[PDB]
Amino acid sequence: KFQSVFTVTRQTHQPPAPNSLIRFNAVLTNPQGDYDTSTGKFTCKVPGLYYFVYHASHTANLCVLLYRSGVKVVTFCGHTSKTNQVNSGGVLLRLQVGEEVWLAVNDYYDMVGIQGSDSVFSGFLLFPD
Amino acid sequence: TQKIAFSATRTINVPLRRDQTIRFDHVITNMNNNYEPRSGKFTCKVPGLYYFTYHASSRGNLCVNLMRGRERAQKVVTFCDYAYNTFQVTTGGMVLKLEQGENVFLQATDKNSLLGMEGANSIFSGFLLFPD
Amino acid sequence: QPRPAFSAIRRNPPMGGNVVIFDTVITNQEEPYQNHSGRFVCTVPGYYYFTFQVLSQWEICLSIVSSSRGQVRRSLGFCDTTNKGLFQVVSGGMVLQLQQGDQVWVEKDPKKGHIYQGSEADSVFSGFLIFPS
Amino acid sequence: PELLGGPSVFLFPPKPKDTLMISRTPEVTCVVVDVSHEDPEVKFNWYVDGVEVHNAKTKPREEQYNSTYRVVSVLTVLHQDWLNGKEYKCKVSNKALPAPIEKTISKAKGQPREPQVYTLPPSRDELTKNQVSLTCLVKGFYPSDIAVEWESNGQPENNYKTTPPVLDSDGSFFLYSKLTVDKSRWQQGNVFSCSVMHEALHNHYTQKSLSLSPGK
Amino acid sequence: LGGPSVFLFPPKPKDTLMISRTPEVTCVVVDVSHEDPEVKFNWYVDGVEVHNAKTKPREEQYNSTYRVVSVLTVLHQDWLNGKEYKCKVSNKALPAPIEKTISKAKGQPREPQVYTLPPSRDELTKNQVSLTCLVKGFYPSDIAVEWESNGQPENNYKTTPPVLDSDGSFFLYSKLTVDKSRWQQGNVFSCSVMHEALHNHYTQKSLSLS
Repeated sequence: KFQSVFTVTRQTHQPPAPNSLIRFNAVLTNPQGDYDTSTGKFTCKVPGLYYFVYHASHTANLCVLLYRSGVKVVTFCGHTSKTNQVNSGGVLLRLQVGEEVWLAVNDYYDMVGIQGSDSVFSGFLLFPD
Repeated sequence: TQKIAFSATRTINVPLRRDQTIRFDHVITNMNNNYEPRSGKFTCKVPGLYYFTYHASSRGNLCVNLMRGRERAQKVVTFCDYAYNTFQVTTGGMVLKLEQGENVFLQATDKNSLLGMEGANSIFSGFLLFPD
Repeated sequence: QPRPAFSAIRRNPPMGGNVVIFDTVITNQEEPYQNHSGRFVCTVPGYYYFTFQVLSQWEICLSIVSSSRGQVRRSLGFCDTTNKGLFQVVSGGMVLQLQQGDQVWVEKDPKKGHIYQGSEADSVFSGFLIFPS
Repeated sequence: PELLGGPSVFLFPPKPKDTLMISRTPEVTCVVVDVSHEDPEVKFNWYVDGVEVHNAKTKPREEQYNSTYRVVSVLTVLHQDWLNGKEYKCKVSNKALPAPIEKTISKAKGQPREPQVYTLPPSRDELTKNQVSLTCLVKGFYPSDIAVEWESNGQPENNYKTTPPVLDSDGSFFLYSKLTVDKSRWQQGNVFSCSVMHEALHNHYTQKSLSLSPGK
Repeated sequence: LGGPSVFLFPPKPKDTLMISRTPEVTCVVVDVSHEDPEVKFNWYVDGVEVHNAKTKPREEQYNSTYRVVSVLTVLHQDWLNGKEYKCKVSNKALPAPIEKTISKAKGQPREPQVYTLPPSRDELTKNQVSLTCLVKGFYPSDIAVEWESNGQPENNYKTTPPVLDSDGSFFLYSKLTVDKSRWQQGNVFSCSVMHEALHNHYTQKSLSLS
């Protein structure tokens, strides 16, 4: 399409590997196939202004980093001991065709949410160009 | 065709005082330059519906007031999130119908534990949903 | 053109049931959101984004639920189980493709449903159309 | 105090001569500061081109003026590794720190450019003094890491000073070394030689001599 | 921050030695908040306040702060005679105004020796050769070195920075590059040096083939 939207989730009990890209294996919505579950990366098809946001459940320290074409854009960290909390983050980015966007973790990589608390990553095109 | 959006982070290393207007000095995005990077206020040029949001890293108790208004600002809501001897990232958001000349911004409170740094960001964003 | 968008908060909510009712409207373009029931009603088919930031001091688990043809569709959950008596904001959100008549709302887990009631701080439920179908 | 994204890290590369001359072993330092007293415990990790190694050594911690600590981990690296362009990384993590700070270090790459060595005898006018200047000009080299030494009759001269590398019109560096010797030694016909050690030299070594014209 | 930061800079050495140039001490204030950009400057020559200074329009720094610069012209003789120049910076964010003072270095002045050295015989095989000017034994380290020929200023030369010698004075080398042609043709080059300790503050040393 001439639009772009996705909401993916991480469905697995094992957290990501430290200092690695966060893979979201399950899809709630992804009509253009912009987010690739095989690589864990979003790749721009339609240029323009996008909004990216995530809500990640964790029961130990977790820092989520948003990358845009190899560059770390933002980092948000949440610390917790045994109990469950939600780490959230987001940013507006004006992207060009082919640009990749993904989330990653650093040494703080926990994404083991308690039964009933999930992790989601959404993205959608707001202004075409 | 009115493409309006902004995302700015706080990198200034100085504490927040009570009732002080949050200043997200570092701009990542500022389409239509309706957000003032220097300060921390968004000023409506094109009236309409907007969505405003933020994610604040913090090392303690934090409360923020979302503000709206023209020459006199008023508070829409107050977002509070506490942390006892630990680090946190909190968030707030709001859809607001804006008139030309009105400005939206975040204002600090008595709970001012807010971190603005590499590896622990604090960001403020806003975008136009539909033009009036 | 359609401009469906809303934000509602809590102030004087009717308690009872697991549906979380955000009684005080800040914005409600095209009145999709019913402040009396806590439910959003889709008029314009398309992709919408919904999100919440709810305040708790103990244990809370929330989910954005929807319905289509009266059929309830359970979804993702988001919790905060700090349980220390201090303010904690649980947040969550997602894009939902809705058809005319579909309803969206936030539901709490009956065993973990503590939501702050007061004037110190606020809980919000927001939603808006991303693009029509 | 407490207004930082946790403590901060700074890395340092080995000293030039150490990398060029064998008599010394390469040492890459990783220093840490702004280590609050609430969380003084610090841990380091070393990655050589990604491949981790624990042969590192950590010096004890010391106290700072404004209530901070100075922890340091010195990973004596190798000549081959460094000179080849081996990429090193020092990852540090502290509880008072939000994310694990990690920095990388490696030899300054570049064409290499081969240095030209030239010895220049004292100016006639300086010959009236009791001590004279023997000059060694080294130009056209890159990168700036280099070593210049002076010797005579198999022994090392003492009294000399080398300017720092200076960027030239074309991007290469040049420098000058000044050896001061008693006029007598110069006139007695002794032979002095300027040794230059640089990566872009055959066998990383070259020499140029200097001595009073035949005569006496 | 404890409010802004001040940095007081000395005059360009060349300016202090030529009658056709005007030397000036510069006071630079960095990290001047957008909140309070107004800055007040107070200069003092040996204690007496002066009002000839001039401030430039503030400059927006990439990291969201301001840079304010105040320029105070000085008299060649005032400066060489060792007069102290005090810059007093004031800002609302500053608990107390910041003061900075500077003056030409004191220690025994030492006059420089100038020696020109021709190209090494080996370099003569190349298309461009190096003319060398050794300058040593001077103090302070403030000095200016130039090359000229036929009364005209040369272009192609670099001078190393001053370097501390064994006896406490400084030395440096300047390298002029020219086509082997010009050298071979017997053209005369001169190494000019300007230092306070030189008789009349100026000396030259020629250099040529043969």
